[PDB]
Amino acid sequence: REVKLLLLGAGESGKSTIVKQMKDLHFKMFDVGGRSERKKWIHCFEGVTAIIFCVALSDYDLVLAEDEEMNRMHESMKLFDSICNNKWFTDTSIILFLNKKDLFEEKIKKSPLTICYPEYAGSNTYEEAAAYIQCQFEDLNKRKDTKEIYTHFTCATDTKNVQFVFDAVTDVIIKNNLKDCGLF
Amino acid sequence: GEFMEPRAVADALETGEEDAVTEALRSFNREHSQSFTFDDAQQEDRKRLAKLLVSVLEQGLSPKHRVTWLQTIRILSRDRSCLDSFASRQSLHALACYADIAISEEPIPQPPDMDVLLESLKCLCNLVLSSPTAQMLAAEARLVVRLAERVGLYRKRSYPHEVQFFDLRLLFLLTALRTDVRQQLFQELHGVRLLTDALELTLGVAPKENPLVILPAQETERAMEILKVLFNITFDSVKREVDEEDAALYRYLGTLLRHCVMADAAGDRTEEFHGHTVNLLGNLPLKCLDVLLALELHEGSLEFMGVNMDVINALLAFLEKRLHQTHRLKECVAPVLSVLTECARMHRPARKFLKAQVLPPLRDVRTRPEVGDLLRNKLVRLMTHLDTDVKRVAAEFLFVLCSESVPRFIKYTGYGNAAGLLAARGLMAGGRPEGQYSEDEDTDTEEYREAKASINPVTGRVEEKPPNPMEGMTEEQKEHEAMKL
Repeated sequence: REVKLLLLGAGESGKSTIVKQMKDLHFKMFDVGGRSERKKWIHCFEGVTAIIFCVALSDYDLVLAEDEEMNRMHESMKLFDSICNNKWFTDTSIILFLNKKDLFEEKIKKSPLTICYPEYAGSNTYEEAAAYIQCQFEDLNKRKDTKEIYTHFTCATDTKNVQFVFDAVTDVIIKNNLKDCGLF
Repeated sequence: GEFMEPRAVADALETGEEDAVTEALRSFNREHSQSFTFDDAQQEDRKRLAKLLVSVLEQGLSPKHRVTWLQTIRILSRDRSCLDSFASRQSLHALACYADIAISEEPIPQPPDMDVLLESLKCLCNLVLSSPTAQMLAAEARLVVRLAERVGLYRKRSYPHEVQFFDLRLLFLLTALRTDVRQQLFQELHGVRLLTDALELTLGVAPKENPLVILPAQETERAMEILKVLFNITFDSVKREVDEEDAALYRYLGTLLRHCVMADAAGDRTEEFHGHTVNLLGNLPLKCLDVLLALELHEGSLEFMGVNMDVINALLAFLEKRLHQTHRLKECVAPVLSVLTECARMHRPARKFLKAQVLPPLRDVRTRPEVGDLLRNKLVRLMTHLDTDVKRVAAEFLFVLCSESVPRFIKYTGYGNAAGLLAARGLMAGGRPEGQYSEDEDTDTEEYREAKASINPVTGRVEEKPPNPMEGMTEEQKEHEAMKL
C-alpha cells in the first residue's frame, strides 16, 4: 500500500541519483516518464502524492545557455508552476527533493547568488540561501489549503558504515564552543 | 595628567625610576580595569609601549613587584591590535616560565605565588585566543605536558579554583585549535584518565548518589570546562573497535558520567551543564554505552523491566526543554537524539519506555501530524528542517523507535514527512526489524484507526473526499520531458 511514487526529474542531472537510489506494505516500479497517451494517462493517479522532480542546486549557475536565455532552476520553477497548480492535482501533496547539497555548499563560498536574481538579499551563507530557495518554491504555490507541500534538503552522501562524513556536527559544536568562549 | 594615556607612560618609562615607573603602571591598570574596549587615536603609542614592555619581558623581570608588569601586560594583551608585538619566541617562553608550565627553563621550582600564576595563565589564554601564530608556536614550544601534569597532580593538592579554571581553559584553547595538540594529548599522554580523575574530584561521587541536588557554583564552572576539554580530546579519535584495557576506562567514564545528568547546577547554569554533558556522551563507544539502562535501581522512579530508567526520563525532559529554541538546533538537539538512538538501538527494554513516552497509542484526533504541541508534533515537524544533520538524527530517532519497519512508521508520522529518510536508506525490500526487536502485532490503536484508504497514506487523519468537478480536456503536463535531458 505504497500508494503513489509518481517519480520524475531532470534526468541525467541529479535524477540519475534518484533513479539509482529508488532501488504489510510493498511498492512497484512504474512510469518514469514513459511516452504514453491519454488512454494510458487518463488518471495518472486518483490525486495522490507525486514525489517531485529533483532540483540539483547546481544548475542555478549551470545555465542551459543556448542564448544565455534562463538558468535551469528558473525553468524548474516554471515546470513546477505547470505541475503543482494544475486543477487535476487539486487535493494532493508534493514532496520536494532539494538534491545535491554538496556543490551548493561548495559554491556559496564562490560566485554569489546574483545568478538566480537580484531580488535575492541574503548574506551568502548556505542557510539563508537555501531558505530563500525553499521560500520561492513554496510561495510559487499560493493556496495551500488542499495541497500541503513538504520540502527535503537531502545530502546524497555515501550512507555506508563510515562516520567521517559526520564530522560537521562536531565541527559546529567545537566552533560554537570557540565563539562562546571569550577574553576576560 | 591624572588618568593618563599610554603616550605619557611611553615617555615616563624612559626615565626608569623604579618606584615611579611602577607607580605609573599601578595607576594605568586600575583605570582601564575590565573595559574590553579602547580608543583608536593612540594606537602606535600602544604599539610602542608593547615593544617597550616586551623588551622588559625578554630582558628579564624584577624580583619583586613583577605582578604590576604582569597586570599591565594582561590589560594591554586584551587589545586586538598588539598581537604581533607579543607572539615572539622569548616572550612566550618568559610568560611560560613565570607561569611555571614550561618543559625547560625551569629549576626544581620555587613554591609559586598564585597571583602571578593567575595573571600568567590569563596572559596565555588571551594570547592564544587571538594571534594564530602564537597558537602554532605554543603547539611548537610543547606547553601541554606541564599542564597535563598539573591537572592530573592536584589529586592531593590545594590550589585556588581560579588557577585550575584558567589552566583548564588554556588546555581547552590549545586543544581546540591545533590538531597536533589534541593528537598529543589523547594517545601519547593518555590524558583521558587523569582528566577523568579531575572530573571525580570536581564531582565527588559517593554513596547517597545526589539527594542533595545542588552542585556548587564554581565547581560547575570547572567541571564544565573539564567536560569541554574531554569532549575536545576524543571527538575525532573515536575507535569503533577497542580493547578491554582501552574500553574499561571509557566505561568508567560513563559510570561517573551518569551522575552528571541527574544533578542540577546553581543559578541558571543547569541547562549548559547537560548541554555539554550530552555532547560528551555523544562520541562514546556504542558497545559500552549501556550504563544508562543499567544503573542501580531503587524506589525513586518507577522502572520498566528490572532496571530504573530515570536517566532516560531526564533525557526526554531535557529534549522538551531544548527543542523549542529554534535558533541554533544543530548544536543543541543533535547529540541528544544521537544518544537516545544508540541507547535504544542495542538493547530492547529501554525502547519500550521510550516508545511509551514518544509514541502513545494514537487516538487519531481530527488534527494532522506536526500541527499540535506535543513531542510527536514537534519532532516530525523538525524532520523537514533545512539542516541536514537535524533531520538525519531525528528521522533516525523515530526509525529506531518504530523498531525499523516500513509500516508502524508512516502510520505514526507520515510518508509525506519521512519520505526523505526512507529515500536515504529505507527502501530495500529486505524487511529488517533486526529479528530480536519486539514483534508485537498489537499496535491496534486506542480509538481504532479506520481503514487503509480512509486515513491519508501520506499524511494523517480523515479530512474529506476530492470533489473533482471536471470533464474532458486531458494531457496538460507535457513540458518536463524535453527540459529534463
